[PDB]
Amino acid sequence: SSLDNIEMAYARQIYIYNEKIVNGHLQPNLVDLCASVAELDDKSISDMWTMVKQMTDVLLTPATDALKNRSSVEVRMEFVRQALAYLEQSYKNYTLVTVFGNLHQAQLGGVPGTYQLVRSFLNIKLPAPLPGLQDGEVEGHPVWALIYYCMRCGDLLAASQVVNRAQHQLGEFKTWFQEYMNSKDRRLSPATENKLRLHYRRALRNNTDPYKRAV
Amino acid sequence: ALAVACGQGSDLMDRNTENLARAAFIEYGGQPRLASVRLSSRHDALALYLTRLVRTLWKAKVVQVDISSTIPTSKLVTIQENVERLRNFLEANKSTIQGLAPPDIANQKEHQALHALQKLMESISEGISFVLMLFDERVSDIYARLDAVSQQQLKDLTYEQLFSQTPGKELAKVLVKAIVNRNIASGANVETVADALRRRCGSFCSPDDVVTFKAQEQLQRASEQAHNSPVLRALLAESLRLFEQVAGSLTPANLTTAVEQYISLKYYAGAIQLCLTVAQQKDRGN
Repeated sequence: SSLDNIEMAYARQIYIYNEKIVNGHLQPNLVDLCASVAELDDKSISDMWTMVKQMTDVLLTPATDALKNRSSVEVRMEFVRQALAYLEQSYKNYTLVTVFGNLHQAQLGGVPGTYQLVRSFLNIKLPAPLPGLQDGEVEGHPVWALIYYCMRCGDLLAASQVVNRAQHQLGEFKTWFQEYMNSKDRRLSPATENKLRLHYRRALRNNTDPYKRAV
Repeated sequence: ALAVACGQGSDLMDRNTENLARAAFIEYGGQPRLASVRLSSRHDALALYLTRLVRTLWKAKVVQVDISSTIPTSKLVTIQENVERLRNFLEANKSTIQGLAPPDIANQKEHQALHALQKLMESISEGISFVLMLFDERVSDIYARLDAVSQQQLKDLTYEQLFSQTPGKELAKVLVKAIVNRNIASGANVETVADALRRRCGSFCSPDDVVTFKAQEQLQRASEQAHNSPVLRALLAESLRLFEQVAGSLTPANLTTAVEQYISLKYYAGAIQLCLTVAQQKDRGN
């Protein structure tokens, strides 16, 4: 036999998918039929199929041409959101294994709230305070670090909670952020979007707080 | 004059007054002489001022056992600030004050006496920083997970002993070695508590201990993440890197605690490699 262990397992899964269509049955999820073998290998492959499923799990127009779906601005927009949701969740798992030694170890004690996780993530990745931070701290951590890694993990709510406890320090950023969390597609209104960009460009193009720049 | 030069009375022109006070401390401080030597009035003045800054501390017990501190923290801060401003004053005038710079037997013992006082000042500041660090944690928690002899030694530890006697230094080295252990259980931040102990109370902390603390950090946090599969092989592998660096300086008590944890995490082959490495670095010449 010329098929390696992995290849053979895939063949069997493709036989099922064929047996289903040959007997007229329900068209099963191919992506699921392939990830079934991935778990038998290292996670290098499992995390791939996870990306494949999430990048292909977009509302499509059945019985429509391939080129048309991929040219439509409608579909092209959802791809960006599905990827961002993968990069955010993927990073969220990196933040767990960074605090706890094993995913299992984190689970038994219970996944903490994205806020407390991020806080327990800042402890490690910045043990000493950087002298260039701005806008003070919040419960022992720089306010901008919390906002960034919360947005990076994809929990805008956890980030907005941080903002609510620093209303006086952050200035007008509150009304701007609260609009970003509300507006869909992660975009602000052109008027308000113009107000903040010009302010940042005005005197904050080079600020000593990198987290502030990023957000 | 020394006190005014250090800003005392200024809680009430002021630069010129402090500069005049400096001039009086230098010009009229006298000099050392053979009578066994008689040190200068400048030396006795420095000893008198320093003593009065710490008179409420010296003979007092550090702690009161629910353990707490004998001296309020706010008082320890002001005392430390006063000691540091005195030190800052001596450094900024190391070239103009007689006896600070190195220089016949009279001026010799004058230099030695002044040097000893300055070493006590930095030791006082380190000692105070250590006590403040201690009570920032949860001492009662640390005090519970402690042996009786060390509880008793801490019970009757005075500030004098902490500042000027080896047992205070040895006990201080035990407490720091214990607080970090506890800090890892809380697990807020290891590398911040590191840089805290590394610099301020240096000469009492050891850089080979913080790297060890960094190793025991990943070890305990590898036991925290123990349920996860792919996160440990980075924690345990990096803990192993940290241990092998301080191999020529690991205590048998730590090396054991490391191997004990490695076995819990089925990290057999790795733990063997650490012990073998610690061996070679204790005896390189074979």
